[PDB]
Amino acid sequence: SRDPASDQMQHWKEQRAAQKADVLTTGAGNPVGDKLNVITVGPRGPLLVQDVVFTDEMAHFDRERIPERVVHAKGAGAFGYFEVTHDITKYSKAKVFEHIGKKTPIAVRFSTVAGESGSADTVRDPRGFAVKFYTEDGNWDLVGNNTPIFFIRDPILFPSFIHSQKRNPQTHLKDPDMVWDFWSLRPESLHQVSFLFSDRGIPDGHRHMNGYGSHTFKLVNANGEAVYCKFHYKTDQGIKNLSVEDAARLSQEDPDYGIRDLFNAIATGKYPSWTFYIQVMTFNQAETFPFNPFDLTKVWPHKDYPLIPVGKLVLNRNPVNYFAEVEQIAFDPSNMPPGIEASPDKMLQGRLFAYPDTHRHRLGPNYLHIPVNCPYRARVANYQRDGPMCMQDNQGGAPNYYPNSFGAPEQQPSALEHSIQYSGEVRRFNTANDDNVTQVRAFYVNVLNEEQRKRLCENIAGHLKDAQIFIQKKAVKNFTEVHPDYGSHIQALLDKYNAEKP
Amino acid sequence: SRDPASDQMQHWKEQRAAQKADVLTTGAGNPVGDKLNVITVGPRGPLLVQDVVFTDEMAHFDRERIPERVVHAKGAGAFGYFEVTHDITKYSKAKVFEHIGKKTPIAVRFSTVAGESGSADTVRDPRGFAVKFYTEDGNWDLVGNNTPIFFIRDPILFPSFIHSQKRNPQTHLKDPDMVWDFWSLRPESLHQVSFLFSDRGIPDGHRHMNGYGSHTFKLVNANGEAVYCKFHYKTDQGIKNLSVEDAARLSQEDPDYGIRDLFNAIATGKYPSWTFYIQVMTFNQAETFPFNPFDLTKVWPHKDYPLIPVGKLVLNRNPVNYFAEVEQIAFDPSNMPPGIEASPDKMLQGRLFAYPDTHRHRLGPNYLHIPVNCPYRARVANYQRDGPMCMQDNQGGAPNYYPNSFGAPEQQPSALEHSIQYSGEVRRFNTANDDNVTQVRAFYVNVLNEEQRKRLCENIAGHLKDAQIFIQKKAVKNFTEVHPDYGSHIQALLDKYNAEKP
Amino acid sequence: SRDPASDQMQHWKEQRAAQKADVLTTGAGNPVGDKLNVITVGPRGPLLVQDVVFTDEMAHFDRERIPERVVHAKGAGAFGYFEVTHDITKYSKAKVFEHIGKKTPIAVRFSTVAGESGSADTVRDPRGFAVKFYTEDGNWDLVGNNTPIFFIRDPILFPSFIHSQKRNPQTHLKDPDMVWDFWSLRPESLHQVSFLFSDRGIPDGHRHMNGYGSHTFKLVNANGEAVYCKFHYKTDQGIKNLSVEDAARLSQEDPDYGIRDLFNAIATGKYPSWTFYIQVMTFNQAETFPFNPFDLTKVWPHKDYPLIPVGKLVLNRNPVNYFAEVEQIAFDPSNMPPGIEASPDKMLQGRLFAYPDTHRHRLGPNYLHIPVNCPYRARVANYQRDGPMCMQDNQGGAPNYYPNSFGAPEQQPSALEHSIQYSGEVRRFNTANDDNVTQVRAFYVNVLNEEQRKRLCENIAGHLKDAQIFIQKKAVKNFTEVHPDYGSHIQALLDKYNAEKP
Amino acid sequence: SRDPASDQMQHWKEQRAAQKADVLTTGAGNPVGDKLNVITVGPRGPLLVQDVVFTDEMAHFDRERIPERVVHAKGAGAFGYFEVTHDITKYSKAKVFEHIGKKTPIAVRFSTVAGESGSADTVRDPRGFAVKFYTEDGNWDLVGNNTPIFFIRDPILFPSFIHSQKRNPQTHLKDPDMVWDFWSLRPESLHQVSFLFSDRGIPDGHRHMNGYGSHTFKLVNANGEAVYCKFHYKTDQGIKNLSVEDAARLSQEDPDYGIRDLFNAIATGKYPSWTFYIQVMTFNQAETFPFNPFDLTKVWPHKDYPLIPVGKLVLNRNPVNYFAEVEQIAFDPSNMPPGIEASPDKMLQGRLFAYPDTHRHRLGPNYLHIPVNCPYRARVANYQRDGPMCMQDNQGGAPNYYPNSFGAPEQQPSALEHSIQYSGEVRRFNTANDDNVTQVRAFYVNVLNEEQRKRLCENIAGHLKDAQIFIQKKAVKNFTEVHPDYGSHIQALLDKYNAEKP
Repeated sequence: SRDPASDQMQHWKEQRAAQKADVLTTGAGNPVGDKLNVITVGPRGPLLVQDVVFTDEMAHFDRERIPERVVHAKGAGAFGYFEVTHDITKYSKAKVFEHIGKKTPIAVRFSTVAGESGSADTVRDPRGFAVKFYTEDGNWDLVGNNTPIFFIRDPILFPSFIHSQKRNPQTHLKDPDMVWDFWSLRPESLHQVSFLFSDRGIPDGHRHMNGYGSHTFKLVNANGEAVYCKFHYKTDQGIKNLSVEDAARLSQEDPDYGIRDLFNAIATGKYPSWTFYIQVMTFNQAETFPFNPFDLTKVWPHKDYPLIPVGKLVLNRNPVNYFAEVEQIAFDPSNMPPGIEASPDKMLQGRLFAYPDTHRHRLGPNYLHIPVNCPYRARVANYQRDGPMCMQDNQGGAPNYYPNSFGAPEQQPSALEHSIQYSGEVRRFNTANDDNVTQVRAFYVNVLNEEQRKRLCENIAGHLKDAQIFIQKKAVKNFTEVHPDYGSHIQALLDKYNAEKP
Repeated sequence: SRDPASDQMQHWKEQRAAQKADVLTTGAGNPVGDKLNVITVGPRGPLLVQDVVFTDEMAHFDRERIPERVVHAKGAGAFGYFEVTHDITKYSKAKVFEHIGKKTPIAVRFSTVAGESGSADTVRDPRGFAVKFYTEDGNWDLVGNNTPIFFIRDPILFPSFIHSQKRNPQTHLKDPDMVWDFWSLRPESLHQVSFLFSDRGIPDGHRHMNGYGSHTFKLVNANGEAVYCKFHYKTDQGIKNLSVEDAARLSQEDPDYGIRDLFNAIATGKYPSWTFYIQVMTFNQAETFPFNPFDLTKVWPHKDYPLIPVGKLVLNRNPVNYFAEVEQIAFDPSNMPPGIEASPDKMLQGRLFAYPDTHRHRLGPNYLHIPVNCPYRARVANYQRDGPMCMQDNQGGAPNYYPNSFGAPEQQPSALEHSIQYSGEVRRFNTANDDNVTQVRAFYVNVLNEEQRKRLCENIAGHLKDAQIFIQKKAVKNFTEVHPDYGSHIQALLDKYNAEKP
Repeated sequence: SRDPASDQMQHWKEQRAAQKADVLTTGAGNPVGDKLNVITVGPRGPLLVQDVVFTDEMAHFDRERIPERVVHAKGAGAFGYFEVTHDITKYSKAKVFEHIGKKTPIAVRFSTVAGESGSADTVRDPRGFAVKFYTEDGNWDLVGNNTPIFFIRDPILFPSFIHSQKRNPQTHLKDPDMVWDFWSLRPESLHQVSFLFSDRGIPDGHRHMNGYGSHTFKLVNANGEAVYCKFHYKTDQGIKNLSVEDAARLSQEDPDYGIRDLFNAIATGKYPSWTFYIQVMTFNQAETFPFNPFDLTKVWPHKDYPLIPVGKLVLNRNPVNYFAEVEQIAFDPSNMPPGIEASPDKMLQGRLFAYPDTHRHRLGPNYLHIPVNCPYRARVANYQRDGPMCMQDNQGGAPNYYPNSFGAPEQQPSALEHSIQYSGEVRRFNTANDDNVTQVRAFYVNVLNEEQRKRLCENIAGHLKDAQIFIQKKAVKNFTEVHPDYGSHIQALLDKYNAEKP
Repeated sequence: SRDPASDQMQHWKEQRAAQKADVLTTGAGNPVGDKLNVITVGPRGPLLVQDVVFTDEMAHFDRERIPERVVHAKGAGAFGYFEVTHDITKYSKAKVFEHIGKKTPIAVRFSTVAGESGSADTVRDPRGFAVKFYTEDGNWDLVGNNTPIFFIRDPILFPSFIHSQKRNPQTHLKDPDMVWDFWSLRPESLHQVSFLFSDRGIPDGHRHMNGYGSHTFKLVNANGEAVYCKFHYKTDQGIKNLSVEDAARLSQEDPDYGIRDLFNAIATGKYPSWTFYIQVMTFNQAETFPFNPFDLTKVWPHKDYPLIPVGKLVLNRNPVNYFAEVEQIAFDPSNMPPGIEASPDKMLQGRLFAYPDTHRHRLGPNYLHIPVNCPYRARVANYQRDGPMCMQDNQGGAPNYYPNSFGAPEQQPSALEHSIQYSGEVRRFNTANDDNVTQVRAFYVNVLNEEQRKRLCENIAGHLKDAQIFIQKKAVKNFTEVHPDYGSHIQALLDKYNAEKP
């Protein structure tokens, strides 16, 4: 007996036990006499069209692949539940938080950002930590990262950021000039670049990392009072990171390290958990916060905004079929039940549009009817009809226009969004020259020790050495603005690497 | 109270009765506070992206349409059953025929051929009469027409035939030159053109027409003995046709005449039935038949090949949702359970390829999992996985390769196809100059009376008058070869029409 | 010789003249020996897979259909130019208006709203009048109707409105209960319902109708000063309408009446033109306008806001291939060059999202590279890459992220949008009970004469008679609020129809 | 200055030189004022829908990914030419071979088989070596491998073979049980497994490997005389292989090793070439060949069937855009000009269907109009019309049905396929127990030396050690049947590995 992952097929055979093999059918349920040989004109003759077993099978094989996610393509999934352990109903009327001990089923997908489907798990990247909560008020998708911040604060830069992180459009090679040209020109990236090149840039699998919603959200209570919050889901297995050397070894030996680690943990009963916290900021505190509290390059310091515990995430179930439950799962940040709403974080606003839009391409118009995406603890009743691969009854003969005089579904005024007044012109406001260094300096000085600062600078220099000198210069200038020792330590390592380079 | 079709919504409201209206949700099951107004910056300001209710709804609306069927776009559907009334188990081991009184659920779609989705029902065209039998050996699709024959005997001509019958590629107008240039150049069309322009060219709705499989199929019994057969499903409501004048009136007044007629019949308990017959021809009779018995332009005369009764088709249920059950239904002639097989009819061979192929485009790779297409009285177990809009479990963790040592599904040797030897070179054989007139003459002389011959010639002349003279000449030449009176009567009417034409 | 439309193929043959027929090829340019017969095992044997001519052809045929437009499916197209005849550069810096006599190529598609692809042209409906201007500042799509107003003033009602106008979801029949339940519940529809049921509800083909942008747009001049405008394009062939009786006759005799009329006009040199006007309203006039000037159910009266002439639209070219140039053409109201911008008309704001969204489904992600949609008088240079059916070079090896240090395309600050301040909370504002009758009364009393009022009431009663009495009552109540004689005349006709009804 | 691949962007900037940056446009060619910031309601307000720059860009980004190839996903491409150096016009009338020194442009894609898009180049796998020849008789796709043979001889096993080589359907991990269960049950795989686990299982990039057509094809000369042939394209750079240790290192250090190697070779003028040979076998030799000459698990020994030189393949051009020219390129083995035809190799027959079928899914119906796939040295003229993303003119107003009387394209009887008679029943013939060992033994004994046999057995044992013992036993049994020393050496290494395993 090996690890449970290695024994998947042996275990499947054992569960079947005395059961006779199912009859092998075509897609249309017609039994197949022989699937090992095609119909030919005698033993050395050509293949006949009336071999429909062959064509049925081959035509399906020809269509197996769907587009990979534009980002976060390489992932691992698992199922479990969220349990409420504390009352936050003062902040949010959301049914998911309704009472202590209320259990909600969840689905999680962990991912890297830039790698395609066949890429290695144990690489330096932000990790995605997406959680789908199947509530009675519909699905809530908290599409988090393993970092509280991001590289950019305006969503129109997102495609450019991802392009710079992916392959050269001509050579199809990863390109340090592209990576560092973009970051050196957009110094709002320094905070997340500091996190990325620190030890938590390569977690030891998915169980040993935190998740964050990253954005400011808005909680609304039963009295219609709103606060702003951040969501934090801190690992109960403890933070653990791979060394650059072990990460490199594993990238070759076990490209699927994270998938295997998580599958084996859950298969052997070692159910990974995370403690779910919020930070709360009142609308008055948002007016007086030293930065933009809706700026995705900024945290809320823990002294001013302590973590309020809410509940626990537990993953206790592996997917039965990876394609059905992990490849096809879709998280939309716009899937927010009543009591949880978007802040005006510009990055969150962009994500409200982009995810349903990419889901309709990647999966199809009716992707919310794929079982893993279905809000199966809610009744879907609306005026939406048809579209390709329409499953179930398409809401039967129910009236398909609103308003109507025939008793079809009705708006629920309690589900109405929280209203705010906003001051200013409708236009494009520059946020490039918001504060790019203050919190990065707090991280470098107050959070990292001396050993950690040395590895941070070694990890950066090792990547940045491959960029052109003009890019190295602009990158080091930005690091120097954080702290002279940050910049100078990087420049010192670059001088060594650029000298070795013929 | 009006006809049941007109009262669809009133009846839906009545069934709901005391029930409170369902809560109006987004696709992800999140309740909607207000679906009558969008979120704006004050009462005369611009629309906000965070109006995801608006975007969810509008994005679905934007994707409602799927491609129409390349042919037979305009249709009416209904459900019911096939009941065996006689034993043909001597001819076929097919479970659908297994014992007297065995009931199998069916789905039927009636259609015209050339009209697009918004076109009129009461036009001159062949009608499609497609029957899906949900058997325990998987689905059997008998994709029949309201005529025993077709216009062509080689499938490589099918796209050309349909192009000639549809719109001019530049003007987007129906084009008599295209229609009659093609038919006049391909005189194998005379038999089906004679049927088309006779009284049965415009049935009085779907209940008053026969269906035919048209092709020769092969029945195989439990001893592995094969015969050839034709399938005939003769209306129990009796043949009834619209006059050209009534057909024209209805095309304007009731474009959906056939849909309405069928829906109202079933809603008022007038359940239309058809008697299901076979004709049988032994392999020896196939050697000695005066024509090619696999030629789709030929019938088997009833004196030599009498109708053997088998069962009854009954339609007793309307679709609950037209899009879900009629627009999305897919019939594949290649869906044949054991005991029923393709003959070497070249046209049937082409159809073995074309239908699954168009279904994967029109509906999607996984179109067999759409509920109306699902073989729900059979267990589908095979090595096919994934593809877009993968529903159910994608066969869970079952081994996905064959052969395997882990107890996944197994071929069933009893389901093996019937073997035949064929004589000749593998090449393209010309069938253009097979007999194009003998059976057409039998129809003109022995089956039509004098009144019927007059209307046949008036219906043809009225269409053919719009073609160029050179096409009229070639068309009349072919009609003359059937019978001098056929040709001369048409030429006489054309002389009258061409004289009136300035 | 017949009409030019009827002679399309004869004319094509004549242009070819002495030229030998092209060699018939597969899709991959391989010459075809025989396309009239398939490869079989001898003359009565089965079809071979190695017949790739057959499969290449059939597989293409299987994929011919794309989804029809969700609305405005049935259309006619033509090409020509817009010519400036007056200076409006005081109002707009748009290059399309730059100097007198400046010619810009245009594409136009005329359509009905509710009919599917095979439906009749000569039916009561609004007509679409979409104009694409191929300018040097990219395409400008003015996606107009043959009416200055619409049935609704909030875009979240659009899918419901279109559902109510299309087929019952169960029966697939047009449903007067659905049509009149929706209109009777949404009396903002009265203005466009009055226009719809008047004589201009059935134009005599496309050449004899006006087009309107319908929405308020914003013009911005070279000094950055903004006004609001309406666009009007008045027929130079004069308004002409079909009688209900002639419209009904033509629906049967010539379903493609509008396509044929337009094709024949342009083929015979009778080039239809429209005079292009604007109405202008200053930002101060917008503050003091008695209604919401951004309300799509309201006109700007001509006395207060006279038509300022701008130029002339001329259609002088037929499409060479209908599918390539009319079926595949896509108009996005969001395609606005500098000098032309969206007003805060809520309906226009909805249309900014919906059209690119439906285009990516109906045509594909890269639909702007389809030749008729390509901005071929502008250089497209940006950071967009890849997507299915990527044509041209995908911008070669150009840097694919912004900002960059490598000289790839740069933002043009002169192309920056006009900034405005808006007052109020971000929320859903009810507009149902805005004024629904004032301008409708002006139309009934001041614009229609006595004969026209009689036909208006006869046309409404003839449709509304089929709705349930409770709907008839609510409909008549709303008509009565416009004018007692409007309501009473309709009720009188209904009493007659409801008495005849058993 | 670095390697040319690293300098892609610097070189692009240099070519631009004094040229001003292009203006940044939307997809519709409208200039963009600012692409660095979105439109918001004041500086901390929500995002507006009328930010169409944002939506245009984001919507395109959302749709960038197309499905990866179902197999051979990870690839490198290049362009060049084929030059004829010898006369084989006695064997083939194909224009590509017409006269000595005739140059034909080519496109090549090199690939591994099982890896997804982000996987490492330097792994043990067969390599794809696909060549597209743009001839005047249309495209010829020679879709070859770096091995003359394959693992299976019946195409209905292909999906199972690829499934066994890819990820476990539940765990999404590579599974040695799946790999070796399949191979141990299908011992026809021994020949290609022996090649795979030998030194040529990991070439040193694409320039240092041979290509083979693998299948028997049929050459037909101007007199209509047919022979059978194999195509061989032997590297002029010489065979060179990575050691397992270097391959493992490079998999981590340079996942894109093969892409980089090839791009840098061509960028520095080191244009890789291959010598193109045929082996010829007459129809009489095919009758008397000791094996099935159409069996893809068998070679034609060089002594009996010497290599006849034909020409040279040269790659002298890199792709300008990888997505446009390498990701979107499609090779169909069915794209064969006159003079080259399919043999009855069952595997080739399956490939005649599968490639156009997967291309219509992966790329779209009109994938042959993507510039890299276009037969641009041939005139495409046929009766195929429409389909999504129809580019060019869709053949204008040409008649769209065949036959016609209007001078549209005509079949070319010289392009007719070669006719053969075949003996036997139309049925499924078992080929599992064809000879599985004779040629494998010739390889083990006569072609490998002692050092090579040792590495062969070490490479197999290192993979097979991870399979269950029952699979190891069945695998070793099959190796023993090749040669007792083959089996025993593997069993010896397994005993060592299975002892180390706790």
